[PDB]
Amino acid sequence: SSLDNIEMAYARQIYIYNEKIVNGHLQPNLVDLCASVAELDDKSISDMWTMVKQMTDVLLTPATDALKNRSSVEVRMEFVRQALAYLEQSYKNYTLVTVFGNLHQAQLGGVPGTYQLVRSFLNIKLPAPLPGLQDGEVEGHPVWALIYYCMRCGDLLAASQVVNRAQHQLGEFKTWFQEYMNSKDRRLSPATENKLRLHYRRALRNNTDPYKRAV
Amino acid sequence: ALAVACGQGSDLMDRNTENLARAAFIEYGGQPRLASVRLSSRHDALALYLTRLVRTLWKAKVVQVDISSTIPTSKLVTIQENVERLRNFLEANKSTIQGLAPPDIANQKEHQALHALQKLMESISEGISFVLMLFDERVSDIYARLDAVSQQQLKDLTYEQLFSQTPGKELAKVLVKAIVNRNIASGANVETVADALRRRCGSFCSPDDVVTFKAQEQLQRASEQAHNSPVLRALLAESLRLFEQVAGSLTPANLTTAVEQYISLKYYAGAIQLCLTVAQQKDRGN
Repeated sequence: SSLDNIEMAYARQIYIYNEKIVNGHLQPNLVDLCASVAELDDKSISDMWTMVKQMTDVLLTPATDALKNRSSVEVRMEFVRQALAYLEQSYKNYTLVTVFGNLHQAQLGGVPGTYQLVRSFLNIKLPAPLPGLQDGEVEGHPVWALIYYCMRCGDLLAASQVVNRAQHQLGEFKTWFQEYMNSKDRRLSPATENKLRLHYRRALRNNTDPYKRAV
Repeated sequence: ALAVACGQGSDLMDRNTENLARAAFIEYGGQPRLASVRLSSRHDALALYLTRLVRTLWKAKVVQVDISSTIPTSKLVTIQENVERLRNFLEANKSTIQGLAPPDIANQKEHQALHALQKLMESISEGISFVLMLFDERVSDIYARLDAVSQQQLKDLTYEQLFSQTPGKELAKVLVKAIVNRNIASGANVETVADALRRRCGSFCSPDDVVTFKAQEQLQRASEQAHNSPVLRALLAESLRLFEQVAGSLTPANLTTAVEQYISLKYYAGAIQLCLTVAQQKDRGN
């Protein structure tokens, strides 16, 4: 036999998918039929199929041409959101294994709230305070670090909670952020979007707080 | 004059007054002489001022056992600030004050006496920083997970002993070695508590201990993440890197605690490699 262990397992899964269509049955999820073998290998492959499923799990127009779906601005927009949701969740798992030694170890004690996780993530990745931070701290951590890694993990709510406890320090950023969390597609209104960009460009193009720049 | 030069009375022109006070401390401080030597009035003045800054501390017990501190923290801060401003004053005038710079037997013992006082000042500041660090944690928690002899030694530890006697230094080295252990259980931040102990109370902390603390950090946090599969092989592998660096300086008590944890995490082959490495670095010449 010329098929390696992995290849053979895939063949069997493709036989099922064929047996289903040959007997007229329900068209099963191919992506699921392939990830079934991935778990038998290292996670290098499992995390791939996870990306494949999430990048292909977009509302499509059945019985429509391939080129048309991929040219439509409608579909092209959802791809960006599905990827961002993968990069955010993927990073969220990196933040767990960074605090706890094993995913299992984190689970038994219970996944903490994205806020407390991020806080327990800042402890490690910045043990000493950087002298260039701005806008003070919040419960022992720089306010901008919390906002960034919360947005990076994809929990805008956890980030907005941080903002609510620093209303006086952050200035007008509150009304701007609260609009970003509300507006869909992660975009602000052109008027308000113009107000903040010009302010940042005005005197904050080079600020000593990198987290502030990023957000 | 020394006190005014250090800003005392200024809680009430002021630069010129402090500069005049400096001039009086230098010009009229006298000099050392053979009578066994008689040190200068400048030396006795420095000893008198320093003593009065710490008179409420010296003979007092550090702690009161629910353990707490004998001296309020706010008082320890002001005392430390006063000691540091005195030190800052001596450094900024190391070239103009007689006896600070190195220089016949009279001026010799004058230099030695002044040097000893300055070493006590930095030791006082380190000692105070250590006590403040201690009570920032949860001492009662640390005090519970402690042996009786060390509880008793801490019970009757005075500030004098902490500042000027080896047992205070040895006990201080035990407490720091214990607080970090506890800090890892809380697990807020290891590398911040590191840089805290590394610099301020240096000469009492050891850089080979913080790297060890960094190793025991990943070890305990590898036991925290123990349920996860792919996160440990980075924690345990990096803990192993940290241990092998301080191999020529690991205590048998730590090396054991490391191997004990490695076995819990089925990290057999790795733990063997650490012990073998610690061996070679204790005896390189074979």
